[PDB]
Amino acid sequence: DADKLPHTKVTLVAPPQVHPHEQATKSGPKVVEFTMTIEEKKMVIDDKGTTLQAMTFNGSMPGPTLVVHEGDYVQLTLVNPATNAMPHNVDFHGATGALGGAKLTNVNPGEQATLRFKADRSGTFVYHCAPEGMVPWHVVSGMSGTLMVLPRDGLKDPQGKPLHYDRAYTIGEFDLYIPKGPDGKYKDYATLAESYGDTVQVMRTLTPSHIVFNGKVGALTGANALTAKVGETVLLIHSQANRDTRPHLIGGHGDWVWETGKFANPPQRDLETWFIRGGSAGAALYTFKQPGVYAYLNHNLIEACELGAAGHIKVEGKWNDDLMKQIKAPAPIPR
Amino acid sequence: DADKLPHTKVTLVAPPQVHPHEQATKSGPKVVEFTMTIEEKKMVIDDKGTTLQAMTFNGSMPGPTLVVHEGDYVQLTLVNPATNAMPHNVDFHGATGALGGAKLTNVNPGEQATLRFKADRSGTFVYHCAPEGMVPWHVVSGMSGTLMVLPRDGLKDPQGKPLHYDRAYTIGEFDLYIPKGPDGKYKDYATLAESYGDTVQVMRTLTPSHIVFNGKVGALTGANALTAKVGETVLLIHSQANRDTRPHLIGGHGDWVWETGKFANPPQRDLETWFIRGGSAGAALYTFKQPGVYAYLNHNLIEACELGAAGHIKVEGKWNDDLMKQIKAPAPIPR
Amino acid sequence: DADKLPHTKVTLVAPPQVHPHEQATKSGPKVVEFTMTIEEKKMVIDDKGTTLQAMTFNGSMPGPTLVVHEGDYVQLTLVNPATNAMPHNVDFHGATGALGGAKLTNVNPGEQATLRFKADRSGTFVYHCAPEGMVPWHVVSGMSGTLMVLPRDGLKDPQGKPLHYDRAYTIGEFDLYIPKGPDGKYKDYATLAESYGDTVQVMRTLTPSHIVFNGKVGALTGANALTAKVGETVLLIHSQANRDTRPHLIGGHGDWVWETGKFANPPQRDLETWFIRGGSAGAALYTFKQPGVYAYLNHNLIEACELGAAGHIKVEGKWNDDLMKQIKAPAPIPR
Ligand SMILES: [Cu+2]
Ligand SMILES: [Cu+2]
Ligand SMILES: [Cu+2]
Ligand SMILES: [Cu+2]
Ligand SMILES: [Cu+2]
Ligand SMILES: [Cu+2]
Ligand SMILES: [Zn+2]
Ligand SMILES: [Zn+2]
Ligand SMILES: [Zn+2]
Ligand SMILES: [Zn+2]
Ligand SMILES: [Zn+2]
Ligand SMILES: [Zn+2]
Ligand SMILES: [Zn+2]
Ligand SMILES: [Zn+2]
Ligand SMILES: [Zn+2]
Ligand SMILES: [Zn+2]
Ligand SMILES: [Zn+2]
Ligand SMILES: [Zn+2]
Repeated sequence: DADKLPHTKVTLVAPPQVHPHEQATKSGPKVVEFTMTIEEKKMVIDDKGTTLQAMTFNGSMPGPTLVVHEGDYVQLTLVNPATNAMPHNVDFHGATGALGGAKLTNVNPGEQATLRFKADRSGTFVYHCAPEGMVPWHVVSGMSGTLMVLPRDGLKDPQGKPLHYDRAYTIGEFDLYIPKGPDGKYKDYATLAESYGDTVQVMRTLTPSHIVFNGKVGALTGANALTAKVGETVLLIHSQANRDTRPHLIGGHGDWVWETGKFANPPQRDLETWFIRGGSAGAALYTFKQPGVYAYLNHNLIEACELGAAGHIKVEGKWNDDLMKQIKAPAPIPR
Repeated sequence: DADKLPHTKVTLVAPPQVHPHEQATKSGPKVVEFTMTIEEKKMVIDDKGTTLQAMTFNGSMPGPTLVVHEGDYVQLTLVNPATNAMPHNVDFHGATGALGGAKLTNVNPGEQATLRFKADRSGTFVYHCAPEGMVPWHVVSGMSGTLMVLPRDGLKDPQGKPLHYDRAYTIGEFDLYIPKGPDGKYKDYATLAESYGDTVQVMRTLTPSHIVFNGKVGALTGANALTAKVGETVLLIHSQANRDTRPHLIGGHGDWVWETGKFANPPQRDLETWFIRGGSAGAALYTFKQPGVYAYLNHNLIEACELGAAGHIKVEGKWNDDLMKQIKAPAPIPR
Repeated sequence: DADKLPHTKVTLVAPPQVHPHEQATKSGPKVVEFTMTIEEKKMVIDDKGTTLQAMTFNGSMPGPTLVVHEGDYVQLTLVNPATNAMPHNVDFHGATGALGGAKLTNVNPGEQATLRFKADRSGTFVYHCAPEGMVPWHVVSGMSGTLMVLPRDGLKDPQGKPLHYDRAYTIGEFDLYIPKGPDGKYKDYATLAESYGDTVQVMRTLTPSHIVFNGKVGALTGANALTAKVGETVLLIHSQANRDTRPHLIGGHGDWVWETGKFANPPQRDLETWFIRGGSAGAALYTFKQPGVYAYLNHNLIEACELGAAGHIKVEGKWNDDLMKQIKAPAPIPR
């Protein structure tokens, strides 16, 4: 009975970071309390000034990652401020019943509600908005994120030996469907409501206009590139609430990967490219062995390089000539 | 030698049901005898009166599920009545040789034939029509179903412990390619033959017009919704003979899933969303813990909600507040 | 330290064959030396005279398969002759650092370079060209192949028992994006450079014009069909550097399959259809039990039968009536 347990309150942080948390823990079950506030807003999604009439949990695409341990209870307060135009809700794939919670969290502008569910299954799980009659529209306009339910004794390899990460990043991949006018330029809308009909027509073609990580082309590059060091193990959580994607780390590997994202299954090792099913989140570990700027991307290279699904990881430390060496630099073909 | 064994005759039932059968069995191998009759017919596939010039095994999309045990022999009589216009055949992925049987079962209108093969591999396997030169056309017009070959001692979990289901349902997902005229409305054809050329042109775009479960938008909803009870374990067999799909149960999980559909491999647990490769059938178990109406759908939500790939499961029993509770119903944001 | 070890030199062969090599080996680590030469050339890709302005390693699509053992070092000399127009490089997914080697192998026409890396992970891995700013273009015009890193003691099943193949074939699948003119016919270009802009526009639609095995429609059919005998085990290596595919052997199975292509993971058994993620190579074993001509194909049957992704395997030996028998040949439905 959950009414007996202690409560904790967690303060969420914005992607790509994930809020501090323990992996293996001595602590017993708790009710973990979270709050998120919906923000509808217009966002610029590319380097030519294209806009999206977006919908977000807590102002970001994706929404923040919530982290609990298996056996915990998640207690979410969801707030839809009066500054918004649309009703919203939440479906947690990690939850059991009532369409993931959607049936109990229908909130019109100016309202709020509070849901509890048992996080009884370990893994990374998508959450998303699911208003009746307009589910795909809210999802593809940005209303999704990840719940990570860690096993109480931390992650394990196929032989039951312990695994860990020194640092975690969360990547949400968003297939966008931005309409164009008769002139061939993307339309800019005044309100969310006025984008709907043209957007549905684009959706039905199944061809995204843009595919972005974390809300925009180049979100995870330059000053916003991800960071690590030789010797550090990173966990890359990758969510795609609507469409398949195939994550790859260029110059690296997936050392241990749960592509279906469920920690009670053995992970696979040495992956070049893994597969996130639309409607799921997965997770990969990698320990950096070389310094440099890596790219992390969807390995449909058109989706990555033309449509936007790629970021950078900047890695510090010493080059290792045993792993890789330039034996002869580019030079003329001998006469 | 198969000529020594006893024979049985099975009476098929229409999807979503599956014919009665045992899981683990004391009985030894048999020759299991089936018969199916091809019906070409025009079908209405959506709520605005769109028609498909369809082709079916036994009058349904999908065709009926055939269930045997590993080591059995499947003996199929395939009948193509003179009321049909086209030649047809059958390729069983569960079989070995002669292109799955297609080379031995070429039947013109007014003909019939009988094939035997050993069901020597456990799993769910697609069967489909495969006439030389027009294979994709017969498949996407509806000529596919599932053979389920159960291990002789029933299903097992990764540690070799027994698994079972209390009730089985079969779902065939069909990507349809219905042409449109110059006015933008879908074409209605007088005969099967006259649909061919326009349909090929749509196929080559790789963009379905509709994606449906069991032959039509909403086939598995309302009076035709699937049913279960809290405490009951259901097996969901999902076939897709031509295109990938990503099954999800909203408010539930895949407790044990063979996404590649082959029972001698360990299943994965706790899945939110699984993946059926085009050209395969997979199978998932789930034990219901909450009552309510669930949706089972392809989690490309555009394919589900716009194009038709979704059904309902109505579940009876008692709500469980430990799994999920509404702590505060939707109410105004406190002043 | 790699500078201590003996060197070997391997002579590559053209696909679908793979250069002679041992599976399990008594021999210790070596530096294995390879060389490949880039050839840009116009190729005819279908039976109506459509051309592609192609780019290749060693004149073939795919490039040749390189085979080493885990612990070896791969030493590649990459040559870009002055007869070519574009700069090129190589990214080995099997390697660690410097974007797979791409940063160290930038070679303009008339230049060459030599790279070394440790093949420290077992599996089949894609390699491809990756020039900065035009990565998808070089890949989809044909610049990819497979590195196979065999475990030092050969392949193993899930229980650690030995597996082997008697013969290996390499299949590269290429999604092509050939532009059309206002008349609806495919464009024929005079140079590689002049194809670029129109090709990018087609790429962005995500809809290939053709999908071919080994550079053309029907490459692996007729005189070029693959061959085997009843009793022989074949390994089918399948690479797709940009787009997903779903290999199937019609009339056969995947007996043992590493669909993610990494040999330190247990393989799955009895597959009808497996899944190669874009950006990866996978590998399947099958032991032939029936003679005949088999088709090996991408089981999106539109992609196979309309767009070109299918080949043939011609198999010699004796029919087995226990596996499959025609009980009654096609005959009139009894009066
Ligand atoms: Cu919403
Ligand atoms: Cu969902
Ligand atoms: Cu047919
Ligand atoms: Cu098939
Ligand atoms: Cu190149
Ligand atoms: Cu790559
Ligand atoms: Zn309490
Ligand atoms: Zn560490
Ligand atoms: Zn890129
Ligand atoms: Zn970049
Ligand atoms: Zn008999
Ligand atoms: Zn039961
Ligand atoms: Zn829906
Ligand atoms: Zn519904
Ligand atoms: Zn040396
Ligand atoms: Zn052998
Ligand atoms: Zn074909
Ligand atoms: Zn053929």
